[PDB]
Formats: sequence, C-alpha cells, structure tokens
Amino acid sequence: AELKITQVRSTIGARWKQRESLRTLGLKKIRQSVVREDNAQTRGLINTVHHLVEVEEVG
Amino acid sequence: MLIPRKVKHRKQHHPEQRGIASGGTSVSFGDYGIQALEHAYITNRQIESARIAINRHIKRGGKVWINIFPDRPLTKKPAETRMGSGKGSPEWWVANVKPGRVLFELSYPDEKTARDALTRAIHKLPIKARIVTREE
Amino acid sequence: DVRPKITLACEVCKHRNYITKKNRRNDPDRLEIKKFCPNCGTHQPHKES
Amino acid sequence: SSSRNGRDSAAQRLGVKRFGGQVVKAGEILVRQRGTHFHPGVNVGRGGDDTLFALAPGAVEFGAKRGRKTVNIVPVARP
Amino acid sequence: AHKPVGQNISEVRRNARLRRHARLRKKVAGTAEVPRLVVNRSARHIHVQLVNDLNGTTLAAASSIEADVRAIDGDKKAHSVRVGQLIAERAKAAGVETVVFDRGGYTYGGRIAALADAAREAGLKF
RNA sequence: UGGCCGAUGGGCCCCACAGGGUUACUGACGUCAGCCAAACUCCGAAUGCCGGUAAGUCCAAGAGUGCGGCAGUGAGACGGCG
RNA sequence: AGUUUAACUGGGGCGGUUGCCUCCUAAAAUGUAACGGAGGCGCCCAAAGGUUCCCUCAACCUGGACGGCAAUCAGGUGUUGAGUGUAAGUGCACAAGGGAGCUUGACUGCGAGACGGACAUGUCGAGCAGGGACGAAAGUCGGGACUAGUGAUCCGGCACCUCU
RNA sequence: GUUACGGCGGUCCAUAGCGGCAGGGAAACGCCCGGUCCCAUCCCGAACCCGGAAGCUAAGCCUGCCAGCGCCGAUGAUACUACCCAUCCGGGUGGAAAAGUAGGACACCGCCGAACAC
Ligand SMILES: [Mg+2]
Ligand SMILES: [Mg+2]
Ligand SMILES: [Mg+2]
Ligand SMILES: [Mg+2]
Ligand SMILES: [Mg+2]
Ligand SMILES: [Mg+2]
Ligand SMILES: [Mg+2]
Ligand SMILES: [Mg+2]
Ligand SMILES: [Mg+2]
Ligand SMILES: [Mg+2]
Ligand SMILES: [Mg+2]
Ligand SMILES: [Mg+2]
Ligand SMILES: [Mg+2]
Ligand SMILES: [Mg+2]
Ligand SMILES: [Mg+2]
Ligand SMILES: [Mg+2]
Ligand SMILES: [Mg+2]
Ligand SMILES: [Mg+2]
Ligand SMILES: [Mg+2]
Ligand SMILES: [Mg+2]
Ligand SMILES: [Mg+2]
Ligand SMILES: [Mg+2]
Ligand SMILES: [Mg+2]
Ligand SMILES: [Mg+2]
Ligand SMILES: [Mg+2]
Ligand SMILES: [Mg+2]
Ligand SMILES: [Mg+2]
Ligand SMILES: [Mg+2]
Ligand SMILES: [Mg+2]
Ligand SMILES: [Mg+2]
Ligand SMILES: [Mg+2]
Ligand SMILES: [Mg+2]
Ligand SMILES: [Mg+2]
Ligand SMILES: [Mg+2]
Ligand SMILES: [Mg+2]
Ligand SMILES: [Mg+2]
Ligand SMILES: [Mg+2]
Ligand SMILES: [Mg+2]
Ligand SMILES: [Mg+2]
Ligand SMILES: [Mg+2]
Ligand SMILES: [Mg+2]
Ligand SMILES: [Mg+2]
Ligand SMILES: [Mg+2]
Ligand SMILES: [Mg+2]
Ligand SMILES: [Mg+2]
Ligand SMILES: [Mg+2]
Ligand SMILES: [Zn+2]
Repeated sequence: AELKITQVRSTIGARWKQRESLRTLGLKKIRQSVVREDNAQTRGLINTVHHLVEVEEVG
Repeated sequence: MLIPRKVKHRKQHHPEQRGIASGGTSVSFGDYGIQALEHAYITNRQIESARIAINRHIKRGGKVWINIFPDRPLTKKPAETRMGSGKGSPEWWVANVKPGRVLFELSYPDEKTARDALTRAIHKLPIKARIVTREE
Repeated sequence: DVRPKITLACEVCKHRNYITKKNRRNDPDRLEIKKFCPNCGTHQPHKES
Repeated sequence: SSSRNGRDSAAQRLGVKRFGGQVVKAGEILVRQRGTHFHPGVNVGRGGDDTLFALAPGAVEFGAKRGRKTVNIVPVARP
Repeated sequence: AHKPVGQNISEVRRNARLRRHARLRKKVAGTAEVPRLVVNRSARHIHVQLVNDLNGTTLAAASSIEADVRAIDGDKKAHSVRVGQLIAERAKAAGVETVVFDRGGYTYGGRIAALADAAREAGLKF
C-alpha cells in the first residue's frame, strides 16, 4: 500500500514534539505532497499530526 | 457564626473551584432544600444570615440543617501596607460551593411556607439557588 | 568544653594514630580501647593523651 | 510586621535512578529512598543510607511480593 | 459457653517459631550446591530436610518416624545422632557435601547440638 | 452536621447499701447517614520522563557526543496553560 | 593623617534574613523562586557501636487495702491505635524495640563501578591483603534507621619516618 | 491410588482474613507427666531445655458448612485529561478513572515424609 500526505497548515507556533514529528514525516513547506508506507507507526504519526495534514490513500 | 475551633494551620492557599459539586448533590435528611448554581465563596456571615432568615420566619414547627460549613480561612492585608512582607492575617472564614450543591435542608409540613422561607434565604444568599424536593 | 578532644597512641609505636571526642564530665576515667595501628602491623590497645 | 518563615533545605535529588528493564553494570545505583520504599532482592545491596544498587551485571526488575516492593536484577543472557 | 477475651500461648508460640526462623530464612540463599538444611523438632520426634530454595524442592530427609530408627530404644539425643548420620550418608549418596545449617527456629543446644555434631563428624562439612 | 440505646454527666430530688432528669441536663463509646483538606490517602489516570526493538527524513539533517579557538549574554515582556 | 562603616530589600531607612535539615507550594523522573506557608541544627553516644541469643505491645473487665479515672499485676478478644536519643518526612515487627553475654570493624591499604557537583567538594558501594570481634558454624562487622550537628587557603604548633 | 496426617514452599499473598457452627486421635500434632545430669528464668521447668509416654483432643490446628463482617469486581455512566478548535463562551478525536451497582467468594497449587489399599 501507499499514502499521499500533504501538510495543510503551517508548522509555526506548534508544539515542539509535533514539529519534530512533522520533520520525521518529511514535510518542509506547507502543501508538500509525500508518499509513505501504510504502517501502523506512520498511521499513528498521521493521527497525531492530523490537525495539520490531510491523507489521500493510494493503493 | 460557624467556625472550626482548631486546625493544623491558620492559613491556606488560593483555591481551585473547577469541578461539579458531588457531595450531597441530592436532598437527604429533610424534605426540602436549596441548590446553588455557580461556583462562589460563601462567608460565615452569609451562612448565619440565611440561617436567621429561615429560622425566625419558620418559628415553631420544623427543624433545619446546614449541609455546608465554612472551614477554609482567608486573609486581606490591611490598607496602607505595600504588598509583600508575608501573608496577611485571617479575617473571615468561607465555605466553598459548586454547581448542584444543596445548601439548606428543611422538614416542615407545608410546601408553600417552606418555599417562601427558602426563597427569602435565596434572596439573602450571595449566589443563585432554587428549591428542590426529595423525589428521585 | 562539652566535648574535649582526645588522641590515642599505641605502646610500642607511640604514634598519634587515633583521635576521638568524649564527655569528660561523665567519663573522668581514662579511655581504653583495643584497636589496630598499621606500622607495627597488629592490633594493640591504644591509650589516651 | 515581620515574617519568621522563609528558610528551606537543599535538594538531595532522590528517587529511582535506573528504571525497570534497563541494563546496568556492577556497582550501579538503583534508587535513593529515605525510607524503605523498596526492598533488596537477589544481587541487590542495602546501602548505608537505605540506597539500592546492583552487585552484578544484568537488567533491573521490579516486582511486588507479599504486598511490598522489592528490586532485583536478572542477569541478561551472555551473547 | 466459651467467650475468648485475650490471646493463646501455643498459637503465639507457633507464630513466634515461624517469626524467629524468618530472620535466618531471610538471608539464606542456598542453591543446589549449597542447599539449606532445615531442622524441625517435635515434642516426640525430630525432622530434618535438605532442600534448595531455588525450586523449593527437597533433596533428602529423615525423621524419628521410620521404623528402623525407632528401633533405637534410646532417647532423642541418640535418635538425633542416628538421624543426622542418615542425613549425612544420604546426602553423600546424592552427591552433596557442603551445605548451610538452618537453626529451625529453635535455640541451639541439646538435641539440636547433637544433630549438628553428628552431621559434622559424619562427613557433612557445613 | 443531624439522629439512635446509652448503662455509665465517664453522675444528679431526695445521697442508705436502693427508686428517677420519681426532674428539661450531660451524656462516652459506638452505630445511621451528609461534606470538607497544599503539609490526610484503605484509592488513582492523560499527560511528562528514563530504558529496549522496529520503519521513516537518511545527494543531511546540516541531526548527536567529545575535544579544541572565539564572545556574547546571567535587566526580560506578553498570551495560553498549572 | 590614611582609611573603614555589607547585601538582600516590592524606593530607601528602621525591622527580619544571610549556612545547614524536614514538609508543602512542586504541575505523579530530577530540579524548580518569592520578605510564601509551617518547624528544627551549630549536638549526644564507651555505648544509644558490632554481633549472638531471648522475647515483644499498647486497647482490654477485676479488683485479698491503702491503691484512687491512672501505680503491679494475672487470667484471656489483643495486630502498632503504644513506640523508635534530639523536628518532619520516609521507614521499621523478617524489626531499625528492649535485655543480657561477649567484645571493639567508631579496623588497617586499596578500592570494580557508579550518584550527585559549574567547581572545590559531597554520597553509595561488591571484592582484594593483615589482624581482630560475635556466632560451633552458616555468615555479619569500615560508626549510630536515614536524612542537620558544619569551615576552604595561607601562617603556625606537636609526634613518627629507609626525604634533602 | 486413597487419607478427616507433618514439615518445607510458591502467589502483582485477603476470591486466600476475620466471625459463628460441627466433627479428628491408628500414626503423627498438640496439650501432658517430673526436673539427678545440659540449659534458663533480670523469680518461676511460665519461655526455653531435658527424661517419658499415664491420659485427653477442651483449648490450638485441621477439615467441612454457613454471606455476619471484611474482600475481588463487571458493562454503563460520570469525574478527569493529551491534542485541535471556533472573535470568551464548549465541542471533535484519543485516553478513561474513583466511588456505587449486578455479581464472585468460606483459596489453589509443588516436593518430600506418615496410616488403608497394590
Ligand atoms: Mg484555583
Ligand atoms: Mg492545588
Ligand atoms: Mg446569593
Ligand atoms: Mg588515622
Ligand atoms: Mg525538600
Ligand atoms: Mg451522603
Ligand atoms: Mg493530596
Ligand atoms: Mg505515601
Ligand atoms: Mg513532573
Ligand atoms: Mg524505550
Ligand atoms: Mg543538508
Ligand atoms: Mg571550540
Ligand atoms: Mg570570544
Ligand atoms: Mg546578575
Ligand atoms: Mg537577572
Ligand atoms: Mg531578573
Ligand atoms: Mg523570569
Ligand atoms: Mg509583567
Ligand atoms: Mg507564561
Ligand atoms: Mg588612598
Ligand atoms: Mg540595597
Ligand atoms: Mg517595591
Ligand atoms: Mg523602607
Ligand atoms: Mg518531584
Ligand atoms: Mg531561578
Ligand atoms: Mg530556629
Ligand atoms: Mg551492643
Ligand atoms: Mg494475666
Ligand atoms: Mg541495634
Ligand atoms: Mg528493642
Ligand atoms: Mg574506579
Ligand atoms: Mg583474610
Ligand atoms: Mg565488607
Ligand atoms: Mg557508618
Ligand atoms: Mg550503621
Ligand atoms: Mg593568610
Ligand atoms: Mg494412639
Ligand atoms: Mg514444670
Ligand atoms: Mg475443641
Ligand atoms: Mg484449643
Ligand atoms: Mg475491601
Ligand atoms: Mg474473606
Ligand atoms: Mg469496562
Ligand atoms: Mg490548537
Ligand atoms: Mg467564546
Ligand atoms: Mg472501578
Ligand atoms: Zn603501633
């Protein structure tokens, strides 16, 4: 499987741990499209940063 | 003029009032009672005044209760002293109250007179309140 | 002085090896103890001074 | 008006210092408890000041037995 | 009609026996190579077990109950000496030589001392 | 805070060494129930932290730790949270 | 004549404090201020140390008389509600609580590794060599149940040495 | 193999404790009989220790039964809270208590050693 992740809100003024998790995801600038594996761990990542990202599911 | 007659220490920190009043949330003892609405302080003077208002009108029949008791002290630094230099001295005692608490409890024959007395008690109280009966 | 200051010496040695404090008011008799001091290499009672 | 309070102590920084399942080496301290909040177990030493440590490499393991708290070290298998 | 208004001597006695054995048991860390030798004495018999606390399982034991040892008309010093010799030789057969002794809650002296000695000069070094 | 037997206020109208607050008191204990506590906890989390494993950003953050040259700063403010 | 005459401070001054220890504030790792809330320390100890052994209360009903509400008691529910050198917290009945016997480990030189420290320091610690202590032995013994009872450097005094 | 037996043991040590009731002496267990010799009473053979088994299981122990009390404990809800929010004002997802409630419940199990049977 695969996931399309795109940050929809800026990182500014967000909890430091959330910012670091965003870096882990690998989104530098707002509205970047990134493809990632559908693991439980990345699912948890998206769940945590859900208020900043939208998920489009591919495959 | 209710006051604890001895405690471990004569002063206490500021309060947290957040939270719904759980203790005594339902009338039990008599057959009628008040129930407050909003968080607030209640001074010993206020409690005593309400007790007088209830009692003197009810006169002979029935007997009252007071589910609360002002315990926590308070202080206010006298005027003309730049703030600092330690805690002030205690002035009055207050009993906390949370939404839904029952303040007074009555067992008198007639609902009308019970309501009337408790209404005067409400008017003399500092925070909103309303009648409530024993029923489920 | 509430708690005087006492030294202890070996016999063959005579070396101020151990020092300890006492209440002279309640102990007017001199202190005796069996202990060790290194150089003569074996235990031996130490005296007061 | 004057205050008679306002003095305090130092901060000894007590508390458990190697947590359950960690890997500790010989002579390693485990806890610093004023009272006997815990109790020694096999391969644990009772310090001069109610402190707990380990007398052999291994992984620390807490556990309740007889309704108390006692620390112990399981020697991790030699690779 | 019986109404208890106090405590009981024998009950507190058994509790105290367990208590006092507890001090030593606390320390004892006796493995297969160094099992703990437990001694129990009755008003009529003596019992001894050699166990490794690691598994809480015994290795060898004997007591005044066995018919051959009861065949000894003597008293409990002699009974204890014979039983201790049996423990020693059974432990030797099983292949254990160095062990630790448990005071079994009783104070040393008399029958316990006789058992200890018998075990000592029977070849059981502990 | 309000109730219950309450002998015995652990005690009183005559003190008999013996009947009643024959008298409204006190009534201890305990028990029925209803609150309160930063220095009370027979209870007890989401969080935070430390330890182990695994995936990911791995044309590098420009990630960490140590050592070495360099100065600043040790007058904070506000807002949200306790 | 050359100089000294503190800081903290909700402006200064007068008051009070200046180090150390306990708890709370402290947001369940540590830590975390205030002239915030509350209390103590500048010791004691040849035993109140070590070890071996014995044993465990207080609460409880009754009183040959003093003697009583309480002095000592035993019968026979008895689980710390009593206590544990000096405050509080943490612990403590498997005792850290008493008694006794003995006796000095309140040893000597080191110290695997750690804890805390901005730094100087401060804390814990299994094992190794001599000797000793208690216990037949197993083992425990490097000060007190722990956490306060403290002072750097210089200058000087005193003893021993296979230093010059 | 059974046992209405004794020691040692276990266990996020009370579902395992306490209370009342009934029953056990073949062996073992207790109580028990007496203190020359061991040993002890800060006096006492009360404790311990020692010699013996005349007696009895009342006490204690054990087992069985009782829900009187302790005790464990749902689902559900409520309190609480991580993160985010909308011009305060409380909701969205995640986490999910305490107490109370139906209920459960008068321990289970390991190794050896004793009486009946093989
Ligand atoms: Mg508040
Ligand atoms: Mg608060
Ligand atoms: Mg009002
Ligand atoms: Mg010296
Ligand atoms: Mg502190
Ligand atoms: Mg209630
Ligand atoms: Mg609290
Ligand atoms: Mg606590
Ligand atoms: Mg925290
Ligand atoms: Mg980890
Ligand atoms: Mg780069
Ligand atoms: Mg550099
Ligand atoms: Mg520079
Ligand atoms: Mg500065
Ligand atoms: Mg500054
Ligand atoms: Mg500043
Ligand atoms: Mg600041
Ligand atoms: Mg400001
Ligand atoms: Mg802020
Ligand atoms: Mg000049
Ligand atoms: Mg100034
Ligand atoms: Mg000012
Ligand atoms: Mg001024
Ligand atoms: Mg903390
Ligand atoms: Mg600061
Ligand atoms: Mg003082
Ligand atoms: Mg001693
Ligand atoms: Mg008695
Ligand atoms: Mg002691
Ligand atoms: Mg004692
Ligand atoms: Mg080293
Ligand atoms: Mg040696
Ligand atoms: Mg040592
Ligand atoms: Mg010491
Ligand atoms: Mg010590
Ligand atoms: Mg100088
Ligand atoms: Mg028989
Ligand atoms: Mg006798
Ligand atoms: Mg019976
Ligand atoms: Mg009995
Ligand atoms: Mg319970
Ligand atoms: Mg039960
Ligand atoms: Mg559920
Ligand atoms: Mg937000
Ligand atoms: Mg709003
Ligand atoms: Mg629950
Ligand atoms: Zn010498």
